[PDB]
Amino acid sequence: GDIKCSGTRQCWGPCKKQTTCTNSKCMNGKCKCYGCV
Repeated sequence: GDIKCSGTRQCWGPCKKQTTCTNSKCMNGKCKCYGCV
């Protein structure tokens, strides 16, 4: 269920709602949360 986006921040928004760890990379218009490791 990757979140569609363009920039990085755009991903952090929805990425935070799912995982506090906003640290992610928006590639191919897809948001892939890295998660807390």
